[PDB]
Amino acid sequence: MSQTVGATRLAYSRVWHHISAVTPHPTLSTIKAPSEAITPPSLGRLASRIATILMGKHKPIWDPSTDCGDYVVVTNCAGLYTTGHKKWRKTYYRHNTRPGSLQAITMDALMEKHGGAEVLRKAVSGMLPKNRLRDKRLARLKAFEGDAHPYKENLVRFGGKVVGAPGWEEAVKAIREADMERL
Amino acid sequence: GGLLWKIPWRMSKFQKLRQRRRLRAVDNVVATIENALAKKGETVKAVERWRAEMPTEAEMLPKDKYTIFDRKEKRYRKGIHKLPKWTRVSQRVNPPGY
Amino acid sequence: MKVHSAIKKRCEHCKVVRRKANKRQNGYLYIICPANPRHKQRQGYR
Amino acid sequence: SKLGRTPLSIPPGVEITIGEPFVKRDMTQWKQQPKRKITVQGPLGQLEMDIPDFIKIDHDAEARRATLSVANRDEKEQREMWGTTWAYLNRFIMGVSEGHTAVLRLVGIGYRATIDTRPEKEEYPGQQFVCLKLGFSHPVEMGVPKGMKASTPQPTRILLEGINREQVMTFAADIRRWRVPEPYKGKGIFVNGETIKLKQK
Amino acid sequence: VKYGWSTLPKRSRPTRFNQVTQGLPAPTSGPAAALKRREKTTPLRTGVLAVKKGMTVFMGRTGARIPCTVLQLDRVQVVANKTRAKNGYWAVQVGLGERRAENVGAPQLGYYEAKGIPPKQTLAEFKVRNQDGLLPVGVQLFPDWFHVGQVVDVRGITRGMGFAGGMKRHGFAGQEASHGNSLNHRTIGSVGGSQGSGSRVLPGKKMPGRMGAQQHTVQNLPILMVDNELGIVVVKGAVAGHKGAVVKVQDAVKKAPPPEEFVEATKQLLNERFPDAEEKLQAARKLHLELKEARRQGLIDSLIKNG
RNA sequence: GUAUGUCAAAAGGGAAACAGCCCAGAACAAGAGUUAAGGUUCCAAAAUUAUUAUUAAGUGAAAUAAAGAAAGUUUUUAUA
RNA sequence: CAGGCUAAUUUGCGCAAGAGUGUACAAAAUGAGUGCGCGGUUUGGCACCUCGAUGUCGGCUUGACUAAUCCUCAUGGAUGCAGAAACUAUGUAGGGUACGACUGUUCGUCGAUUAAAAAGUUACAUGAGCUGGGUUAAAUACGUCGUGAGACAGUAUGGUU
RNA sequence: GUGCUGAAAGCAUAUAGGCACGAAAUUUACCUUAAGAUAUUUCUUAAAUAUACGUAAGAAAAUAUUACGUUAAUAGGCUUA
Ligand SMILES: [K+]
Ligand SMILES: [K+]
Ligand SMILES: [K+]
Ligand SMILES: [K+]
Ligand SMILES: [Mg+2]
Ligand SMILES: [Mg+2]
Ligand SMILES: [Mg+2]
Ligand SMILES: [Mg+2]
Ligand SMILES: [Mg+2]
Ligand SMILES: [Mg+2]
Ligand SMILES: [Mg+2]
Ligand SMILES: [Mg+2]
Ligand SMILES: [Mg+2]
Ligand SMILES: [Mg+2]
Ligand SMILES: [Mg+2]
Ligand SMILES: [Mg+2]
Ligand SMILES: [Mg+2]
Ligand SMILES: [Mg+2]
Ligand SMILES: [Mg+2]
Ligand SMILES: [Mg+2]
Ligand SMILES: [Mg+2]
Ligand SMILES: [Mg+2]
Ligand SMILES: [Mg+2]
Ligand SMILES: [Mg+2]
Ligand SMILES: [Mg+2]
Ligand SMILES: [Mg+2]
Ligand SMILES: [Zn+2]
Repeated sequence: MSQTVGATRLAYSRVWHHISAVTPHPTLSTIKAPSEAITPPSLGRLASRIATILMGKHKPIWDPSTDCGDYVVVTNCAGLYTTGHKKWRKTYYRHNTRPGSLQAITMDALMEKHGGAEVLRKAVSGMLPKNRLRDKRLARLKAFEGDAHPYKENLVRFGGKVVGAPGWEEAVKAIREADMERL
Repeated sequence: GGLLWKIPWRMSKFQKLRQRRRLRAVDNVVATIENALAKKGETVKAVERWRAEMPTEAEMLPKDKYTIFDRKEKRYRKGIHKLPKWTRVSQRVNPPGY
Repeated sequence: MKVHSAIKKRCEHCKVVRRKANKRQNGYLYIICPANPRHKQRQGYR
Repeated sequence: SKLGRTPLSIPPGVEITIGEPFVKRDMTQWKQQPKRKITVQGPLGQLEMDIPDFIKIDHDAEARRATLSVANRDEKEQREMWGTTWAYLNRFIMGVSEGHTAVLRLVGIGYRATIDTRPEKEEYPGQQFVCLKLGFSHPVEMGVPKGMKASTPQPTRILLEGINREQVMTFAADIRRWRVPEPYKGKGIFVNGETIKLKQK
Repeated sequence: VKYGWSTLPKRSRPTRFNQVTQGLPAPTSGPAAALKRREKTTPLRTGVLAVKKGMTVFMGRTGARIPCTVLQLDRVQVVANKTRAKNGYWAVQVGLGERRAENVGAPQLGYYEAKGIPPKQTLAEFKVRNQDGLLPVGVQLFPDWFHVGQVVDVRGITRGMGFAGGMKRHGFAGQEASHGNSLNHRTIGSVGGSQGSGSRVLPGKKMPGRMGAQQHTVQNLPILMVDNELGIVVVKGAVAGHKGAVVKVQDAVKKAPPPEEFVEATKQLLNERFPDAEEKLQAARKLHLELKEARRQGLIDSLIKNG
């Protein structure tokens, strides 16, 4: 029981993560060679990763009942990477229980009214548990079409270097070497 | 029929893998029983029949590991998983030609 | 135009082509013939 | 391709300027393929185009030749564009020096054609409008795209001229779309010696 | 979703961050996209608020008899303009009539205080195509705002019919009268199909209910007469509502706008009848602060009894 | 009718939901215990695990629609 | 009775092949006897649900949906597309498809208009919305059958919705 | 359904690639209802405002909606046309 005794303030805090839908991802890409052929994370492979963060499942204290999820700011959703002809052949449906009122729309036609952010919210929404926390978690996914967003100051940092920045890894290893100078 | 017995016509790579290991585990049971008798200079009519008219997993074709003969099918072949107790039964040889 | 399921060349000038294939549909196989316009055929419905 | 290997004989006066690989940022796409801007200047004008980067041009300024080649012939995408990029450059070279022409013949009683100016519909200052009387209750008038010269040596004969073949042959197709040749009397608009086999009766 | 294909929360405001100057495709939805697909149909000028006074016929000098509805304008003024930068669209707020100060609330008393306009009876916005349609604040619009022969659209609330049945509300045929019919003469009959159709009454089913008292637009009504003295604008045909009800009269959306000369001449008449429409407004806006700052401090009673 | 099993009188895991099918026979608790069928990107416990080919049709991915057509594509065997 | 399973069969269709018709010429039209199928609208087969209760043929009222299209819109082929009209076929279901005589009738026949006066599913949609002419109770008669009481996908008049 | 350029495949080809024509269907437009961001150099320190009551109504099954209440033409009466 001692493992849990302590200050759990920072274990439950909301971290503001960031990812660009255009930056190549060696881990979430199916093409891994050559270096120039690596593609960004596909729609479903990016949503599968985000849904894991919104559920807080990346934390060692995850519990499905506690809403220990985090925020995820997705940028460049206009350049959402998709394979095949999904952009023009995939269809989204709707019905309000009135016979004949079946609304259909393609991915590209849906990206003209509400942009690529709406296509990613539907992918993440289906990957989340269908319960009373689905709308709270999906609201923590802030997707934008370009590189601009109001959370450029919220993104988690480490020594002034935003995570995902060019030199963010060096700033982390420098802070841990200073923490070892103690009993 | 209106009663749904949802059984796919083919097996998955996970079922085929376990099938390979079951065909491989029965080969070790006959090889152990045969080598144990050979050391004593003995033989069993059932063990001599198996080694004579039954192949090993390393000698069977893929179509004999995941399929069986069925005269009611278009091409006289039927998924082995469509056999009763197919997981605890021996089935490796089909009629010649089919 | 005669829409068939088994399109065949009826002369030496008939040509097999796949038209109307774009990012939204797969298209159909046509039998275009400049000599005789009665050799026009299609494979598939919309 | 057997056409891409054929060198492109650059006649006197023509000047080919091969740019360098570039990539225009497209927010809708994650990775644009590099292209090369090729400028073909000469006496009649200047044409341009952007070819893929996998196509390599060996511009031989000494013997006035330019051979095309791709990085991999096993790829269907590179084999196709190899011959297509060659066909377009051929039309550019032979279009900026000599020019492309198209002749339209108007068959049918009462069919005429004259070149006039309609300032009320001028898409640009000094646009020529080909007036066509093809039996319709209303007058048919079409403005020549910027860069084409239209003339009518005779009432039943139009002569289009331009450095871009795609623009010349496309405008002639818009005129012919008003009266397609019929098989019973040959009435219509024939483009570049087009013919139609008439019927018996 | 709640409304449409949008799964976005209702309290987030990401619009300003999805800009087109950044290289993105122009969205198909939104105010800008909505204003672009309505530019051909949006009128150029504003409208006026009139009161339906009755119905008559217009007699021509050669033997023409034309039915028409008489609409009267009662001190119609321009109260405020809506700009695309502050409100997201172009429009003009127009007034009608007057109202006692005691009945007007303090929120609206200060709304008219900062404009120099007496309290009005009603207000309504009339969309315009561009900023050229915005008019000075406080100028009165007379029947000459339109010209004889001009086509307009008259909007108004229809006559209330109360709880209506199936015949008067949906034109149902009813049932038999004497051939054995039993207690079902004006009833609706069946309300749907059996189990195979949902085991439920489908949404949108036409049933009895309240009828009328809704807005109704009559389009393409020519202007037969225009009288500045009487203040009337005679339009052809009928108009929704009762006598003494306010209506909205504006140029037709399905017709080409009036000639460019007329649109300018009318704008030039507002500057003659009201040479100083901004000076009176700036003076009114300046007084609002002086009184507004007095209400804050609490010394308003001193300014009232200043002289 | 016959042969074998289950259900009936059998819960539990898998087959989306499931009397009869694939596993397995519930006396009660504990365990990142060991396994069967079955599975391992997310809903949802576990591989976005390695190797070689094929498909570009979202074909297909846990209920194979037929004969048949065709410069779709790949391999192999001939052959110029 | 309706639903379910099935699909022999149908008053529902398609694809393949091509004897033959088309003055000529297989595939403009036409398509013997067949083969491979879809579909679930007919007559059946089974008897799985309901007999401590699922009201039934037509009509009226009010719908919703399918598309294998009668009209309207775009359009390919047509020795057999001169024009016009029409035939055939590909798109396409937004709207419309009315009136009257006969019959309980669905259906069908017929009169006269019309751009046209096409169909089907929904418990052969809808009787705790209506009607009750038919079918199917007690009464009575005719014919037929039975020795008789009586019976009859035989016919009549009447009959608590 | 009909085209232009044009190769893979020296040709051909409206096949790849680059452009385009085109229907009572669709979408937009137009009309109504809903939605309620937002706007006003708007109001409020215990209020602004709203309701109740009374006279009513462009409203009306109840409810609600929309005006008025003496510094007042809301309803009735009265006078005139
Ligand atoms: K219900
Ligand atoms: K699928
Ligand atoms: K009687
Ligand atoms: K075509
Ligand atoms: Mg079932
Ligand atoms: Mg009333
Ligand atoms: Mg009546
Ligand atoms: Mg009565
Ligand atoms: Mg239900
Ligand atoms: Mg029993
Ligand atoms: Mg069990
Ligand atoms: Mg599963
Ligand atoms: Mg474990
Ligand atoms: Mg997991
Ligand atoms: Mg033709
Ligand atoms: Mg429409
Ligand atoms: Mg019924
Ligand atoms: Mg009922
Ligand atoms: Mg060519
Ligand atoms: Mg060509
Ligand atoms: Mg168009
Ligand atoms: Mg409207
Ligand atoms: Mg304020
Ligand atoms: Mg108060
Ligand atoms: Mg009341
Ligand atoms: Mg009075
Ligand atoms: Zn041919």
